[PDB]
Order: sequence, then structure tokens, then C-alpha cells
Amino acid sequence: MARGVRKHLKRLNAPKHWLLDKMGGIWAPRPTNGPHGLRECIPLILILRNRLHYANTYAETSMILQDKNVLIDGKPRTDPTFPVGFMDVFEIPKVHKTFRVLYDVKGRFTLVPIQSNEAGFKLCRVQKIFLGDKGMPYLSTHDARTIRFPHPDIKTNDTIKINLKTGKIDEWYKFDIGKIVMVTGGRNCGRIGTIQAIDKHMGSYTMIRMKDTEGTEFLTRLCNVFVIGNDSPAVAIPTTKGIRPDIIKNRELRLRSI
Amino acid sequence: PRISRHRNSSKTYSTPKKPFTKPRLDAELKLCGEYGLKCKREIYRARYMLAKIRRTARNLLTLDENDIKRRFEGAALLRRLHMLGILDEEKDQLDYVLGLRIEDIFKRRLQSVIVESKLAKSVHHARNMIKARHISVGGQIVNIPSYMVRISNTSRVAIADTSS
Amino acid sequence: GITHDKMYKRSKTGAVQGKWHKKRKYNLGRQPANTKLIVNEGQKISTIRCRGGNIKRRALRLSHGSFAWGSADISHKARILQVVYNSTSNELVRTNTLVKGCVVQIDSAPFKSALSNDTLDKEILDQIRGDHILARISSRPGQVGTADGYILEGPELLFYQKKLAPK
Amino acid sequence: MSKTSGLYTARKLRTVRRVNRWADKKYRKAHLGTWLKANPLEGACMARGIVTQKIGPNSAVRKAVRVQLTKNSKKITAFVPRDGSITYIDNNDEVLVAGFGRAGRAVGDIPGCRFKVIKVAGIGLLALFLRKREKRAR
Amino acid sequence: CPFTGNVSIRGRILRGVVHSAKMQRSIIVRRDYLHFVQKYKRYERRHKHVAAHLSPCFRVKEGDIVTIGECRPLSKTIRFNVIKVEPVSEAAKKRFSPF
RNA sequence: GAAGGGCCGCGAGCCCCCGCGCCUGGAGGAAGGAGAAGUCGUAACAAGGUAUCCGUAGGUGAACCUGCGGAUGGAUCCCU
RNA sequence: CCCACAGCCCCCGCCGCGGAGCCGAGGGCAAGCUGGUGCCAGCAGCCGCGGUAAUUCCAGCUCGGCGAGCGUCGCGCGGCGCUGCUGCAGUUGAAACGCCCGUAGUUGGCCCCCCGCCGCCACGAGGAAACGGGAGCGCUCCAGGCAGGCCCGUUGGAC
RNA sequence: CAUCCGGUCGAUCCUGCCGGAGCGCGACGCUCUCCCCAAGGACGAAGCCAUGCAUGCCCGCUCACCGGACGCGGCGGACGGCUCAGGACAACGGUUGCACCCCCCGCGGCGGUCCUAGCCGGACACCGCUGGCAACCCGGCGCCAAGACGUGCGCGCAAGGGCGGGCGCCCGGGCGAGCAGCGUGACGCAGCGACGGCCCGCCCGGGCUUCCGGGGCAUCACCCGGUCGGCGCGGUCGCGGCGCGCCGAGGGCCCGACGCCUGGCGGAGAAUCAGGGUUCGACUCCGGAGAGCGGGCCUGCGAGACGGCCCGCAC
Ligand SMILES: [Mg+2]
Ligand SMILES: [Mg+2]
Ligand SMILES: [Mg+2]
Ligand SMILES: [Mg+2]
Ligand SMILES: [Mg+2]
Ligand SMILES: [Mg+2]
Ligand SMILES: [Mg+2]
Ligand SMILES: [Mg+2]
Ligand SMILES: [Mg+2]
Ligand SMILES: [Mg+2]
Ligand SMILES: [Mg+2]
Ligand SMILES: [Mg+2]
Repeated sequence: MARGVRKHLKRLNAPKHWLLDKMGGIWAPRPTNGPHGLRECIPLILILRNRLHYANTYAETSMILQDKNVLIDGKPRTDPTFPVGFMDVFEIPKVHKTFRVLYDVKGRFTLVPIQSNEAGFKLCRVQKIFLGDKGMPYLSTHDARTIRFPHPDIKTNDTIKINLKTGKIDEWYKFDIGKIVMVTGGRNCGRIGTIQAIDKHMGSYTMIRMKDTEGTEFLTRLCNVFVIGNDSPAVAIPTTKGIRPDIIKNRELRLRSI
Repeated sequence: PRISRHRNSSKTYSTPKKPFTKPRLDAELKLCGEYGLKCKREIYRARYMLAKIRRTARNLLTLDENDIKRRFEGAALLRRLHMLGILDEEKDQLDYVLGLRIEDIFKRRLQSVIVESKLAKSVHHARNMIKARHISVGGQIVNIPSYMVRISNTSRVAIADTSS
Repeated sequence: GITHDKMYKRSKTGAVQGKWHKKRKYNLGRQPANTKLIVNEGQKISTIRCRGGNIKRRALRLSHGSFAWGSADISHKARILQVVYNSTSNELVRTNTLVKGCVVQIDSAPFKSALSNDTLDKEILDQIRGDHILARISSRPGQVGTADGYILEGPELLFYQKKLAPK
Repeated sequence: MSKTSGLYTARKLRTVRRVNRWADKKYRKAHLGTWLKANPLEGACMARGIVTQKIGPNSAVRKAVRVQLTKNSKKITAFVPRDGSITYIDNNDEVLVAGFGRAGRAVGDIPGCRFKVIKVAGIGLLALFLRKREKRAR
Repeated sequence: CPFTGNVSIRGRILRGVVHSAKMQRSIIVRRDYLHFVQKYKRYERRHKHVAAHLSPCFRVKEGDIVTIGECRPLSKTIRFNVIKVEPVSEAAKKRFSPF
């Protein structure tokens, strides 16, 4: 029974969707606390070193971050272990590359290059409405951001559009049947579909049923259902519109690419 | 601990349960002579591979034809066999696999493929030249007698350009 | 030292359980404050550093407190005279020890200073004309460093009056 | 039948097997513990002791020796296999003693012998029998 | 009491039959379930005892069926409170009744 | 606000008594096994020279004998 | 070339050591002729050999198995349907209580088409990897690892 | 990847066991040409230890020497590494909950403080002079710094306490659930403030908790007496016989209690191989416990810490 909090992370005990190599080393980076937690995030160095290949070692990534060449929602971050999460903005001005962090059909993080018209905001999921000091209403989001004095019409599990420049709401999407959603956890991560039923069980989890555009149907709990607009997506999405292929189709694709 | 602890490892052959059996000894010596086998471990390796293929084929055959897993695994196995030249091209049904024999495995060894091309006098001569790096596959030279050639690579086997 | 761990107890069947670790600081305890009514003298309160850096204060001596008359909504600061009843033990009463639930006598001056004539609850007015008023303690000394309460009335007043009358 | 077969009878079968598996001699020997405490080797492949006395339907006198285990201090009897190997063994000498083919039971026509000598003074007995090693240090 | 007191029901709701009602405001509840043994491909009948608090609003004898809800620790062995009682006739046969 | 002191609380170590578990000496007594080519007799296998065996009780150098009741695994599948 | 520096692998030149042991030959179990010794010395997991040809001891010749490995000792699984759920036996080989009543326990004929609950079957959600299985890839092959060429599914690391 | 063989007889058929034939883990013996991978004082001594190393970094404070020393201050040292003694309704694995809880860094908010501010006060460290002592250790006098210490300019604000909904049940800040916040009457002036952060939310982590699983012996058959429950207080971050006082008597057991034993850390897993299974599981990942034995404690958000202190015992 450890006397205090943990600071290390063994490579084998790291999350699977990070795709770390077994023999790369004994250790893995331990993300620091921030907007996203350990199991729904990814350290900055992994993106800067094992994905874009701009750096070959820890020291290069540290130097780059100190030089303040990377922006995360308009605020330069110098922490090599800063956690990056879903619906983030990842812009590198010195190479005119701007990406949005999303989930692929396989259930992994991806960078979707975006335009300037939609790179000044982000979508947030509201999880809690509480009264703070002096009875002032508040709200919290999945990225650990608190807003004061919100519109009464906003309820839990809704989606919020906040401008990055200032940090103010402009519009919100209600949680209802017939609204396009994206799955952010479980066996169905990265899929896109439309809500068709909402079944609530007293004292336990609420289940959400959605249908894929092709006609497929799948189930998931409400804790990882993310509205990304009405009917049509508000933001850009990867090339494939959240359609998971079968093993046979994936094998055909692999053989074609070989 | 050391990263070397996570490396995998395994044996590659099976020994007979009954060692002394006259027909088995005769057959093994016969095969060793025809294919110039260094020792009796190669036969055990061939038996191991054949057993693996046979078990996979059995497990797949126990199921219905229109089973997604059956189609997937049968297609993979047949493609592998066709690419490796163990099974003939015209055979595409899973049943033909269970009748295979280790002679088919042996016939695709490098010594055999160079001997059938008339490039060597005998299997022993082939082994002697192979050990002396005088042969090449495609653009690369291979000095392992047990190296297995693929069907698309059979016609690209030649004598090493740098060989004297 | 002092602990509230359950590892030193028997099981529901009466068996003895084995000791599989040493003592831990999560499960510690401390000696009671035993707050004493005053009746080098003065109010004394101590501070305790609890887990997480939080601060807890136990009173060792005190003499005053705030008491509220709910029916008429009259609250004043009064002096406590002495303890007269306790439902746990007579020894606490003899020693004049203050705890939650103690029944005490407070001075009547603050409440007779006004509304001694207004037609309110008769059973309280007679007490007001005297010198002491029966009251009860609602706070927890030893945790917050205060001894507050309320003036009795209703069935509980009759209960305690009958309890302490024959004595 | 003669065995319980109801759908809710797992407990009875479990206890029956538990009780009746103790009747097998081998299982008792292996999982009872008496053999472990009685065996001089204490479950080891072989032990080390000290020589203290050289002694002797087939009518063939056999050569053996008395040993005293160092780690256990008890006395046992060990047999010297090869031909003419007794000369290599001297009174009050350290030996390494192993078991016979059968674990516990006597082997062959030797009465009450269950141990074998294999090394003497740090040199293999069989090696000395073939003259591979020599005992000129002793 | 869960109705007039200061406790809250939260967690698991279970059912069982009354085993003994001798304490002041508490009882013992009997639960029955099945355990499967893979080696013999058969089952075993098992039971556990669960202690609960019984408020005066309910009247209970031995053999009745009760519904218990989970609450915070009330004592050394009690973490449940009775919520519903379904009377059973006395003299009825004791039977294995999983719930 | 130091040294020091009083009462309680956590609680080491030692003394005393009790219990449990495991090894272990002992005059003498008695059991089993192996070894030898010992002495005394022949109890069983044939109706083994008194048919054999079971339970119980008594007796005798030893095997064993006798009484009461039982079985055939007997030496009889067979008689107004 | 690599390496923190040194090795090692690999590549280019000149010169150039080719070395097999451990068990056994009566049976189980594949593999047989001379000389000694004479129930002695010794072999032998078991059966057994040895008291003048010893097919079994000690030696030479020859032969057999595995092979850069072979043999000996102890333990576990298998052999073993000799622990028996699948799947033992109970007249005579070991083994049906002297008989009856009887609680706990186990097991309980047939019948209502559609309701409730329990077991059951199928599917699904949620939940670490590593190991295991498994798609693809020529570390010269292999044990392995998650890579590589170019015009790369957004290359891939699916499940 | 469903196999049998020799041995009771003058011969024959059975039961039944003895032995052989295979794989794996270790030790011993003989022997060994080249390359690649690779375990390595665990096995009733958690027995005893010379010798060297294993935890530092720096923004703040320079009249030191020529700015680098040193020192005060800050963060870290509670992670990592080793082992398996103890412990058998416990640890542990899966599944719940806190409407009984605490939480550093980091991220995002928030920021009203009752009654010299062109900027307050005194000290010690290093250092100079002077000294004790075998060593380890320190003494006395003396000018000086702060993102250190103390006081504190400031638009009322910490903890706790009294009162504020119903008339059979159900049909917003928020819930399955009367939970939060607020108003008002009394107390109390806690924290921040000489270059402004008290407070709130998330996050990781911890504490306890629901259901199921969790070794052997019946030459252990009855066991427990804070043991079972209730009332009240205290203590705790917090619920709770966790402790104390009073009251009543209960609780567990052949569906195996209690007791005793273990050469007992658990799981993910490993060996073996028709199918069904048997044995093991010190060691790579997770969780737990410990640092000679037994106890106690300071600092700190976090330790009953041992490369932190105090005591007894043995060395
Ligand atoms: Mg006779
Ligand atoms: Mg006679
Ligand atoms: Mg007769
Ligand atoms: Mg008989
Ligand atoms: Mg019989
Ligand atoms: Mg002021
Ligand atoms: Mg200050
Ligand atoms: Mg132990
Ligand atoms: Mg660990
Ligand atoms: Mg510790
Ligand atoms: Mg300590
Ligand atoms: Mg330490």
C-alpha cells in the first residue's frame, strides 16, 4: 500500500491505443494532471516524436516546447507530458499546420487538418450543473473548464461551442433523438450515428441506441455519447464518416495496399 | 528489470513417443538419403509444421461453410499454402489440405529447387555449394540450405554474380 | 497509539482474527478534551492539526454561549451557571462537564431585560422572573470550540422538570 | 446406480472423491508428510556425509560403507558400485551420496540398501574408475 | 427508519426470507443461491445470512418474504434496511426459494 | 516559557503460574521382520488318519483340546 | 561501419589447422567373434547372469541410437478406465451395514399453449497489458520483432 | 498429436501390482568447432556483514574571493529498487457506493475582508575575534539580506448553532430518492494582504463499503461473553462496539462452526496433452506486507518512514 501518489508508468501497463512498442523501453511517459485524464488522453511528446517525427528524442521535444512552437487552444504549452484530448486544437504556426484531435474508427487518436474558419473554437460536453459559492450557478465540461452564469436552457449532456479567443458560449446543441453523435469510448469508439432510442433504468446506467448511416445498429451507455451537431456535423471529421469495416473488408484493403 | 526478460522463445520440433521402431528408422534413413538431411531434427521440424497445418484445417473444417470465421481463416491458409508452393494452384477446397505430406514441404527447399533446375549434380553437391555462398535468390545471396523459396521466386533463382 | 481499526476485534462468529499489518496513521485517535465549565483563570481553547492540514479546535474551559428562544425568536448571549442533568452518567454532572445534550442553567438577566411582561409562553416567563432558565446544548465542544444551544419548552421541558424535581 | 447422479449433487461427489483418494498408497506417500519427515535426504536429490566404517539365491558379498549425513546427523548405509572401487574409499572421508533407481525401496539383491556413492573427495567415482581423474592429492 | 429517520437507500435491492426476529429492532435474513461446479457439471445449494434493521412500521414473523435496501453502516454487521414485507402462512413447508 | 513533578493513555522488558505443539534419556517388559543347515513335536492340504470353518467360554510346554449354537466354502443335489 | 569509449555482427583486401563424444549389443528395446575369471570378482530399474564356450563380469574387434551433446539422481504430468462426471469394482479375486423406524440431505407420476418470478440459451454493454490464438511484413533462414519501400487505407500494428 | 510391452504356472484364462517406454524443472559426471538469443544465492539461515557507491536541483537573497564559494530560502526525497517473514470469512480477483470521506502538483474559474503604504520592525545563518574536546560535537561577543519571520492599509466574511414545505401517494440548481443554496435572529473575528490569494470544480491517488469466489484435519462437535443488538456521548477526514456508561439478551454451526496445521503471499498465468482433467504458481505486470524483534513519534497535502528520531531486548 503505497504511502503516496504514483509518478512513474511502466510501458506494459500503458494504454493500448497509444501503440507503444513492447521493446522500446522499460518506462513510458506519465502524463501530468490537466484537462483530460490518464485513460482519455495522450501525451504531447508521443505526437511530437512518434507521429509527426519532428523529433527523435526527449531532448529535442523539450527544446521545441521551450521555444514555444506549439499552441494548444491558443496557449503555448511547454510541458512534454501535457495531456491532449478529444476535440482539441493543435496548430503549429511555424509550418502552417493546424489539426483537430479526434477518434478514428479503429479507436485511436487522429489529427484532422482543419481550416481557419473553424479553428477558433472547440466543442465541449457538459457533465455537471452545480451551485458554487454564494449560490451562483455553474457548469463543468469534459475538459475541466467551468463557466459562470450560463443560460438556463442548457442542461446536462448537451454540447457547447466556446470561442477560444475569449472563452464564451455562442450556441448549444440539445441532447435529443435524431441528432448526429460520435462515440468517445468503449468497443464503438470513433463511430458516427444518430440517436433512435433513449432507455433509462432507475438507479443504474442509461442506454443509448443509435443507427449508422449504412443501416447498422449498436448500443452504448450515455457516459460516452458526444453530440457533434444537428443532423450534420458541426466540425470536420476524418475521411471515412465513422464506418467501421469488417475483418474481411479490412484484409482486402490491406492486400490492395500490398 | 532487464528488457531482455520479455523476449519470447519456443521449441520447433517433436520427438517420437516410441523411439525404436524398425519401419520408422528405415523410412527416416530413406528420406535423409534422398533429401540429404543433416540429422533427424529436420524431419521433426517438418512433422511439427505439418501437424500445425493439419490442426488448423481440422478446426476450420468442423464448422459450417458459410461461417465468417471459417471463410476468413480458410482463405488465409489457402493463400499462404499457394504462395509457399506446398499446395497446387488448382486446389482451392479445404479438404485437399488434410492429405498433405512432408515430402511436399521438403521438395521446396533450396537444395531441391536448384537440383531440379539441373544447376547442381546432387543434393550433397548442392549443399556444398550453398555453404560456399555460390547461389543467389533474386538479387540477394542466401547461404542457408533450409531456406524455403516461394513460387514467384522460383524462376528468379540463379548463380551468384560475384561467385567465382 | 489509540486506534479505531477493526482488526483487533473478533468476527461475528466469535473467532479471533490474525494481525496482518502494523498500526496505521489513518486509523488514529486522541484523548477526549473533557471541556470544563469555569463556574490564571479564563477561557482556553486549543488548536489541532488534523489530516490534510485542516484545523480543529477543542475547548478546555469556557463560560458563555449563545442561546435562542425559538417560539418568540429571542436570542442572546448568556452565562452558563452549572450542569443539572445528563442522560449518560451522573459523574459528568458532578464534575460540571460540557458535552452535546447536557442540560444547563443560564442566567436570566439578558432575557428579563426585555419582554418580561409580553404575554408569551407562561412556563418560560416564570423562569424569567427567577434567576436561571433551563436550557440544552446543541453544539459539540471538543470539535468546534463553542457551547451553543436553545431554551427548552414543550414535552421535553416537562420531562426534564419531572426528572429533576424530586431530587 | 451405485453413484449419485442428481443435478444438484456436486458437493457429495467432491467429498466422496476427497475421502476415497487417500486409499491409494502412492498418493498417501506423496501427500501425507510422514515420508518427507522419515526420508533422510529430506526431499533432496543427493546429500553429503562422512564415511565411518567400510563393511560388506546369488551368494555374492557386496561392498558398502556407513555414512553420517552432515546436515541431518543421522546414519545410513551406502553401496559402492564399480569393481574394485572400495580402495578409493578410506575410513573417515567425505563422500557425496545419491539414491538408487527406485525412490525409497531397495534395488536388486542388496538387503536394506537405498543409497549410492557417486563422488569421493570431490572427484567422480566413475571418472576415477576409468582413470580420467586421479587421487594423488589423497 | 428509512421513512421517518435520517438514512438514505442507495445501491442494491435484494430479497429473502426471515430466519430469526429476536433483537429489539433487527432481524436475520436468509438468502439462497446456486453455485456451479464445472468438473462435475452440476450445482450446489448454498445460503448466506444477512442482518437488517426492521422499523416498527413493519410486522414480521419467521418465513415471510422481505425486500431490503442498502444503506450506510448502522452497526458492526448491519448495512441493510427492510422496505417491504409479504406475509406467508405459518405451517407452510420450508422450501429452497432463490430470489 | 526550560529543567523538574503528579494522574491517566499507548505500551517494551523482566518475574510468577497455566496450557498447547515438537523432539528426547531410561533399569525392566513385550511385538514384528530378516539371517543359520539349531531343539521339541506334527496342527492344516486325501475322510490328512478325531471332516473343516465361525462366534463365545474354559484349559494346556507348543502347535492346540473341549462344551454350547451355527455354515458347507463337505465326504450327501437321490426314498413310507 | 557501429559504439558515450571500447568491443561483437556485417563489408573490403593479403596469408590460410577441418577436430565427436556419451550410452549400449539376452528380453522389454535397434545393435555378435576371440582371451581371461570361475556363485569369487562383478553385472543387473524388472526378469535374471556368473559353480570351465559366461550371447549378460573384465578386455580387443565389429556393430547400434542420439549427436555438440549424451548419461545418472529427485520431483510433476502422462502411462492409469490403478481415483473412474464423461469412465472402475462389490456371488466365488478386496469390498452390500444382522434387521426395522427415522430427521438433515438427495430424488420425486400425469395434466392447463400464452400471466409473474428462478434456473437455462443467444446477443450486447463494461472492464489492463504481457502470455495464448490469429491478419500482414524475406531480421540472408530460424528462434524472433513490429516493420518498409514508395506513387504508401490517413501505410500498418486488425480481431 | 484417442498406441502399449516384460514378470505369479507343469501349461492356460483373469484380477492385481512391480518395472520399461515420453515431456518439463533442477543437481552430478564426461565432452565441447562457429554464430544469434538468454536465466542466474528463492528452495524450513527474513542468518551475520569489512570496503566503495546508490538523492539531488535552482529561479529568490552577493559590501566573500575576483561575478562562481559558502550559507538562508524553495521543490523533491512518501516515487523508484529488494524480498515473501507474517497473515487462512483476512490479503486477493471481478462487481457496487460514499446522500458517512481526504487529496500536493497541474488545468479552468473566482477574487467586495467591520472595528509609515513613495513601502514597517527585530533577529539568526555564512563570516571576524575568542575557546573547550582523543574523536563525535559544539560555546561566547560582534555590524548585515530576504519571494524567510512578525505586525499590518483593506467595499462584512471562515467553522459551528436556532427558526423557515405537506394533510393518503404520484404527476426546478439537481436526483430514483427533502438533497443543495438562500432569508432572518444570535455568537466568533479564522484565512489573504510590504511585488494578492483565501475559495470552488476537474484530475490522479487514497480510506472504508455491497454481492460472488477464496487450503487441509472430525483421533477438532459444539463455540463466542464487547461476544449480538438498542439508547446517549466522545473520537475520527468520516460511518461504525471504534471507545465509554446504561438496557436487553443474542449471534454462529454436519450447506462443517470453533480449534489445530501448513517446507501458506494472491492473481494475470506455467508444466502436461484426444475430450474431460491433474500439479504448480519465490521471480518480468497488478495488489499486499516488511526493512534484526517489539513499540512510540516529529515534519509534512501525503509516512506510524527506517539510506528520519526515541526506548527495551539481542548483536
Ligand atoms: Mg485333520
Ligand atoms: Mg488332523
Ligand atoms: Mg477338511
Ligand atoms: Mg476366500
Ligand atoms: Mg472377496
Ligand atoms: Mg480591520
Ligand atoms: Mg511577509
Ligand atoms: Mg510463510
Ligand atoms: Mg510489487
Ligand atoms: Mg514500509
Ligand atoms: Mg519505522
Ligand atoms: Mg526508503
